[PDB]
Amino acid sequence: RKLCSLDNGDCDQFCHEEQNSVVCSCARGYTLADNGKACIPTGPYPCGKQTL
Amino acid sequence: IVGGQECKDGECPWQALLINEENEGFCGGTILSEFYILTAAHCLYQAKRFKVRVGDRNTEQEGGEAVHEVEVVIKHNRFTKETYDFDIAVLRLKTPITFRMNVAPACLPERDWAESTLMTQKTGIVSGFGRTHEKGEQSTRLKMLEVPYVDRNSCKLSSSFIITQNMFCAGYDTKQEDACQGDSGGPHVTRFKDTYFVTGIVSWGEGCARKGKYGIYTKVTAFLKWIDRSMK
Ligand SMILES: O=C(CN1C[C@H](NC(=O)c2ccc(Cl)s2)C[C@H]1C(=O)NCC1CC1)Nc1ccc(-n2ccccc2=O)cc1F
Ligand code: NA
Repeated sequence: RKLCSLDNGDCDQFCHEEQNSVVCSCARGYTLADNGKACIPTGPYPCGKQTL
Repeated sequence: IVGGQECKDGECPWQALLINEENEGFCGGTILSEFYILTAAHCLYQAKRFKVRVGDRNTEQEGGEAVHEVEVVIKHNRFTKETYDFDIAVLRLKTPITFRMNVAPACLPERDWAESTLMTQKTGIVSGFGRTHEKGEQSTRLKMLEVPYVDRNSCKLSSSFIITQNMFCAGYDTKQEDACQGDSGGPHVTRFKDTYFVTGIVSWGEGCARKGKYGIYTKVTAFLKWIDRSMK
Protein backbone atom coordinates (compact mmCIF):
# COMPACT_ATOMS: atom_id res chain seq x y z
CA ARG A 1 0.00 0.00 0.00
CA LYS A 2 3.22 2.05 -0.07
CA LEU A 3 3.93 3.81 -3.34
CA CYS A 4 6.85 4.88 -5.45
CA SER A 5 4.67 7.81 -6.52
CA LEU A 6 5.10 9.51 -3.18
CA ASP A 7 8.65 10.75 -2.50
CA ASN A 8 9.88 7.79 -4.56
CA GLY A 9 8.97 5.38 -1.75
CA ASP A 10 11.67 7.12 0.26
CA CYS A 11 14.20 5.31 -1.98
CA ASP A 12 17.45 7.08 -3.01
CA GLN A 13 17.33 5.58 -6.49
CA PHE A 14 15.15 2.84 -7.93
CA CYS A 15 11.73 2.16 -6.48
CA HIS A 16 9.30 -0.62 -7.14
CA GLU A 17 6.03 -1.61 -5.54
CA GLU A 18 6.17 -5.18 -4.27
CA GLN A 19 3.41 -7.02 -2.37
CA ASN A 20 1.72 -3.81 -1.24
CA SER A 21 5.08 -2.37 -0.24
CA VAL A 22 8.06 -0.56 -1.65
CA VAL A 23 11.37 -2.14 -2.45
CA CYS A 24 14.34 0.13 -3.22
CA SER A 25 17.34 -0.75 -5.25
CA CYS A 26 20.46 0.88 -6.66
CA ALA A 27 22.52 1.08 -9.85
CA ARG A 28 25.66 -1.01 -10.25
CA GLY A 29 28.46 0.35 -8.14
CA TYR A 30 26.11 1.03 -5.25
CA THR A 31 24.88 -1.21 -2.44
CA LEU A 32 21.51 -0.77 -0.84
CA ALA A 33 21.91 0.44 2.75
CA ASP A 34 20.73 -1.60 5.73
CA ASN A 35 17.77 0.79 6.07
CA GLY A 36 16.71 -0.44 2.67
CA LYS A 37 16.37 3.07 1.24
CA ALA A 38 19.82 4.58 0.72
CA CYS A 39 22.37 3.75 -2.03
CA ILE A 40 25.93 3.53 -0.82
CA PRO A 41 28.71 3.81 -3.37
CA THR A 42 31.23 0.96 -3.30
CA GLY A 43 34.06 2.87 -5.03
CA PRO A 44 35.21 6.48 -5.37
CA TYR A 45 33.73 6.99 -8.91
CA PRO A 46 30.20 5.56 -8.69
CA CYS A 47 28.11 6.17 -11.77
CA GLY A 48 26.02 9.31 -12.04
CA LYS A 49 28.04 11.30 -9.50
CA GLN A 50 29.82 14.47 -10.50
CA THR A 51 33.55 14.34 -9.63
CA LEU A 52 33.41 17.35 -7.36
CA ILE B 1 25.52 23.14 -27.71
CA VAL B 2 23.63 26.30 -28.50
CA GLY B 3 23.02 28.42 -25.41
CA GLY B 4 23.62 26.80 -22.03
CA GLN B 5 27.01 27.22 -20.41
CA GLU B 6 30.44 25.63 -20.05
CA CYS B 7 30.50 22.60 -17.74
CA LYS B 8 32.37 23.42 -14.60
CA ASP B 9 35.06 21.10 -13.33
CA GLY B 10 33.61 17.74 -12.38
CA GLU B 11 30.12 18.47 -13.65
CA CYS B 12 30.00 16.55 -16.89
CA PRO B 13 32.37 13.60 -16.25
CA TRP B 14 30.49 10.99 -18.35
CA GLN B 15 30.98 13.06 -21.52
CA ALA B 16 33.11 11.36 -24.18
CA LEU B 17 34.18 12.82 -27.56
CA LEU B 18 34.55 10.91 -30.84
CA ILE B 19 37.59 12.24 -32.67
CA ASN B 20 38.28 11.48 -36.34
CA GLU B 21 41.73 10.96 -37.89
CA GLU B 22 42.31 14.69 -38.40
CA ASN B 23 41.89 14.60 -34.60
CA GLU B 24 38.67 16.67 -34.62
CA GLY B 25 35.66 15.61 -32.48
CA PHE B 26 32.62 15.01 -34.65
CA CYS B 27 30.23 13.33 -32.21
CA GLY B 28 29.88 12.85 -28.46
CA GLY B 29 29.45 9.74 -26.38
CA THR B 30 28.53 8.75 -22.87
CA ILE B 31 30.83 6.77 -20.58
CA LEU B 32 28.87 3.76 -19.28
CA SER B 33 31.76 1.87 -17.64
CA GLU B 34 35.53 1.36 -18.06
CA PHE B 35 35.14 -0.43 -21.37
CA TYR B 36 32.00 1.00 -22.92
CA ILE B 37 30.81 4.19 -24.49
CA LEU B 38 27.24 4.90 -25.53
CA THR B 39 26.79 6.82 -28.73
CA ALA B 40 24.56 7.32 -31.77
CA ALA B 41 24.63 4.73 -34.56
CA HIS B 42 24.57 7.50 -37.19
CA CYS B 43 27.91 8.88 -35.98
CA LEU B 44 29.59 5.76 -37.29
CA TYR B 45 29.00 6.91 -40.89
CA GLN B 46 30.94 10.14 -40.41
CA ALA B 47 34.27 8.35 -39.92
CA LYS B 48 35.68 4.93 -40.80
CA ARG B 49 38.49 5.44 -38.35
CA PHE B 50 37.94 7.31 -35.07
CA LYS B 51 38.94 7.28 -31.40
CA VAL B 52 37.40 8.27 -28.06
CA ARG B 53 38.64 11.09 -25.85
CA VAL B 54 37.64 11.47 -22.17
CA GLY B 55 38.50 14.04 -19.48
CA ASP B 56 38.39 16.98 -21.86
CA ARG B 57 36.59 20.32 -21.38
CA ASN B 58 38.69 22.62 -23.53
CA THR B 59 39.99 21.33 -26.85
CA GLU B 60 42.10 24.54 -27.10
CA GLN B 61 44.22 23.80 -24.06
CA GLU B 62 46.01 20.47 -23.68
CA GLY B 63 46.27 17.13 -17.02
CA GLY B 64 43.92 14.21 -17.43
CA GLU B 65 42.74 14.27 -21.06
CA ALA B 66 43.03 10.78 -22.59
CA VAL B 67 42.44 8.98 -25.88
CA HIS B 68 41.15 5.46 -26.25
CA GLU B 69 41.05 3.29 -29.36
CA VAL B 70 37.83 1.45 -30.10
CA GLU B 71 38.13 -2.33 -30.16
CA VAL B 72 34.59 -3.33 -31.13
CA VAL B 73 31.66 -1.27 -32.46
CA ILE B 74 28.16 -2.57 -31.72
CA LYS B 75 25.70 -0.74 -33.96
CA HIS B 76 21.98 -1.32 -33.54
CA ASN B 77 21.10 -3.80 -36.34
CA ARG B 78 17.88 -1.88 -36.95
CA PHE B 79 19.46 1.56 -37.47
CA THR B 80 19.06 3.27 -40.82
CA LYS B 81 19.70 6.77 -42.18
CA GLU B 82 16.40 6.60 -44.07
CA THR B 83 14.57 6.78 -40.73
CA TYR B 84 17.15 7.57 -38.02
CA ASP B 85 15.19 5.01 -36.06
CA PHE B 86 17.12 2.85 -33.55
CA ASP B 87 19.90 5.46 -33.43
CA ILE B 88 22.16 3.77 -30.97
CA ALA B 89 25.51 1.95 -30.63
CA VAL B 90 27.89 0.83 -27.97
CA LEU B 91 31.70 0.95 -28.31
CA ARG B 92 34.10 -1.33 -26.47
CA LEU B 93 37.43 0.35 -25.82
CA LYS B 94 40.72 -1.55 -26.32
CA THR B 95 42.10 -0.17 -23.03
CA PRO B 96 39.98 0.55 -19.97
CA ILE B 97 39.18 4.08 -18.81
CA THR B 98 40.56 4.92 -15.37
CA PHE B 99 37.99 7.00 -13.54
CA ARG B 100 39.20 10.25 -12.13
CA MET B 101 38.44 13.94 -12.13
CA ASN B 102 36.10 14.69 -15.06
CA VAL B 103 35.94 11.03 -16.02
CA ALA B 104 33.21 8.88 -14.56
CA PRO B 105 30.34 6.86 -15.92
CA ALA B 106 26.67 7.88 -15.90
CA CYS B 107 24.12 5.43 -14.48
CA LEU B 108 21.88 3.16 -16.49
CA PRO B 109 18.44 3.32 -14.88
CA GLU B 110 15.94 0.45 -14.57
CA ARG B 111 13.41 0.89 -17.37
CA ASP B 112 10.02 1.17 -15.62
CA TRP B 113 11.37 3.44 -12.84
CA ALA B 114 13.02 5.68 -15.49
CA GLU B 115 9.73 5.97 -17.49
CA SER B 116 7.72 6.81 -14.39
CA THR B 117 10.34 8.90 -12.56
CA LEU B 118 13.09 10.28 -14.87
CA MET B 119 11.13 10.83 -18.10
CA THR B 120 8.42 12.63 -16.04
CA GLN B 121 10.83 15.20 -14.73
CA LYS B 122 10.70 18.73 -16.11
CA THR B 123 14.14 18.77 -17.67
CA GLY B 124 17.14 16.68 -18.59
CA ILE B 125 20.70 17.76 -19.30
CA VAL B 126 22.49 17.48 -22.67
CA SER B 127 26.17 18.21 -23.17
CA GLY B 128 28.74 18.45 -25.97
CA PHE B 129 31.60 20.16 -27.82
CA GLY B 130 29.37 20.56 -30.89
CA ARG B 131 28.60 23.75 -32.79
CA THR B 132 27.57 26.68 -30.66
CA HIS B 133 25.42 27.94 -33.55
CA GLU B 134 23.75 25.96 -36.37
CA LYS B 135 26.34 27.46 -38.81
CA GLY B 136 28.85 28.30 -36.10
CA GLU B 137 31.92 26.33 -35.19
CA GLN B 138 32.30 23.51 -32.66
CA SER B 139 33.18 24.67 -29.18
CA THR B 140 36.63 24.10 -27.79
CA ARG B 141 34.90 24.00 -24.43
CA LEU B 142 32.61 21.25 -23.12
CA LYS B 143 29.20 22.87 -22.61
CA MET B 144 25.94 21.67 -21.06
CA LEU B 145 22.34 22.70 -21.36
CA GLU B 146 19.17 22.07 -19.41
CA VAL B 147 16.41 20.91 -21.82
CA PRO B 148 12.73 20.51 -21.00
CA TYR B 149 11.14 17.21 -21.90
CA VAL B 150 8.66 17.99 -24.68
CA ASP B 151 5.32 16.16 -25.06
CA ARG B 152 5.40 13.49 -27.74
CA ASN B 153 2.26 14.83 -29.40
CA SER B 154 3.69 18.34 -29.78
CA CYS B 155 6.92 17.17 -31.17
CA LYS B 156 5.16 15.08 -33.79
CA LEU B 157 3.29 18.21 -34.97
CA SER B 158 6.46 20.25 -34.84
CA SER B 159 8.31 17.74 -36.94
CA SER B 160 8.83 17.28 -40.69
CA PHE B 161 10.10 13.80 -40.10
CA ILE B 162 8.57 10.79 -38.39
CA ILE B 163 9.24 10.62 -34.67
CA THR B 164 9.25 6.99 -33.59
CA GLN B 165 8.70 5.51 -30.12
CA ASN B 166 12.50 5.04 -29.97
CA MET B 167 12.89 8.86 -30.03
CA PHE B 168 11.89 11.69 -27.73
CA CYS B 169 12.00 15.42 -28.00
CA ALA B 170 13.58 17.90 -25.61
CA GLY B 171 14.30 21.55 -25.88
CA TYR B 172 12.50 24.79 -26.63
CA ASP B 173 9.98 26.14 -29.09
CA THR B 174 11.61 29.53 -29.65
CA LYS B 175 14.37 30.00 -27.08
CA GLN B 176 17.78 29.74 -28.75
CA GLU B 177 19.06 26.72 -26.77
CA ASP B 178 19.68 23.25 -28.19
CA ALA B 179 22.25 20.61 -29.01
CA CYS B 180 23.74 20.88 -32.52
CA GLN B 181 26.07 19.25 -35.07
CA GLY B 182 29.02 17.66 -33.20
CA ASP B 183 26.89 16.90 -30.11
CA SER B 184 25.31 13.87 -31.73
CA GLY B 185 25.92 10.65 -29.85
CA GLY B 186 26.46 12.57 -26.61
CA PRO B 187 24.62 12.30 -23.26
CA HIS B 188 21.15 13.31 -22.29
CA VAL B 189 21.04 12.63 -18.60
CA THR B 190 18.37 13.22 -15.92
CA ARG B 191 19.28 13.98 -12.35
CA PHE B 192 17.41 12.28 -9.55
CA LYS B 193 18.58 13.17 -6.03
CA ASP B 194 22.20 14.15 -6.94
CA THR B 195 22.66 11.15 -9.26
CA TYR B 196 22.58 11.39 -13.02
CA PHE B 197 21.04 8.67 -15.16
CA VAL B 198 21.34 8.21 -18.94
CA THR B 199 17.98 9.05 -20.48
CA GLY B 200 18.79 9.96 -24.08
CA ILE B 201 21.39 10.15 -26.82
CA VAL B 202 21.55 13.34 -28.87
CA SER B 203 20.27 12.07 -32.18
CA TRP B 204 19.01 14.71 -34.60
CA GLY B 205 17.34 18.03 -35.26
CA GLU B 206 16.18 20.07 -38.22
CA GLY B 207 18.99 22.61 -37.85
CA CYS B 208 19.77 23.66 -34.29
CA ALA B 209 17.58 25.71 -32.00
CA ARG B 210 15.16 26.47 -34.85
CA LYS B 211 11.87 28.10 -34.00
CA GLY B 212 9.10 25.48 -33.86
CA LYS B 213 11.59 22.66 -33.85
CA TYR B 214 13.06 20.63 -30.97
CA GLY B 215 16.05 18.41 -30.24
CA ILE B 216 15.42 14.73 -31.03
CA TYR B 217 17.02 12.13 -28.76
CA THR B 218 17.29 8.37 -28.85
CA LYS B 219 14.97 7.17 -26.03
CA VAL B 220 17.31 5.13 -23.86
CA THR B 221 14.53 3.38 -21.93
CA ALA B 222 13.61 1.64 -25.18
CA PHE B 223 17.08 0.05 -25.27
CA LEU B 224 18.11 -0.63 -21.71
CA LYS B 225 18.11 -4.37 -22.41
CA TRP B 226 19.94 -3.97 -25.70
CA ILE B 227 22.72 -1.99 -24.04
CA ASP B 228 22.92 -4.57 -21.28
CA ARG B 229 23.37 -7.35 -23.81
CA SER B 230 25.82 -5.23 -25.83
CA MET B 231 27.98 -4.73 -22.76
CA LYS B 232 28.30 -8.47 -21.98
O1 LIG C 1 20.89 15.65 -41.00
C1 LIG C 1 20.72 16.64 -40.28
C2 LIG C 1 21.80 17.66 -40.16
N1 LIG C 1 21.73 18.53 -38.96
C3 LIG C 1 21.91 18.03 -37.77
C4 LIG C 1 22.42 19.09 -36.83
N2 LIG C 1 21.60 19.21 -35.63
C5 LIG C 1 21.64 18.18 -34.74
O2 LIG C 1 22.35 17.21 -35.00
C6 LIG C 1 20.84 18.30 -33.56
C7 LIG C 1 20.04 19.33 -33.18
C8 LIG C 1 19.42 19.07 -31.95
C9 LIG C 1 19.77 17.82 -31.51
CL1 LIG C 1 19.18 16.98 -30.12
S1 LIG C 1 20.88 16.96 -32.48
C10 LIG C 1 22.29 20.34 -37.64
C11 LIG C 1 22.12 19.95 -39.07
C12 LIG C 1 23.47 20.06 -39.69
O3 LIG C 1 24.33 19.19 -39.47
N3 LIG C 1 23.70 21.13 -40.52
C13 LIG C 1 24.97 21.42 -41.15
C14 LIG C 1 24.83 22.50 -42.23
C15 LIG C 1 25.83 23.62 -42.26
C16 LIG C 1 24.41 23.89 -41.83
N4 LIG C 1 19.48 16.76 -39.59
C17 LIG C 1 18.55 15.67 -39.71
C18 LIG C 1 19.00 14.37 -39.53
C19 LIG C 1 18.08 13.32 -39.67
C20 LIG C 1 16.75 13.61 -39.96
N5 LIG C 1 15.77 12.55 -40.13
C21 LIG C 1 14.83 12.25 -39.11
C22 LIG C 1 13.92 11.27 -39.27
C23 LIG C 1 13.85 10.53 -40.49
C24 LIG C 1 14.74 10.80 -41.49
C25 LIG C 1 15.74 11.82 -41.35
O4 LIG C 1 16.58 12.13 -42.23
C26 LIG C 1 16.29 14.90 -40.14
C27 LIG C 1 17.21 15.92 -40.02
F1 LIG C 1 16.77 17.20 -40.18
NA1 NA D 1 13.28 25.34 -31.13
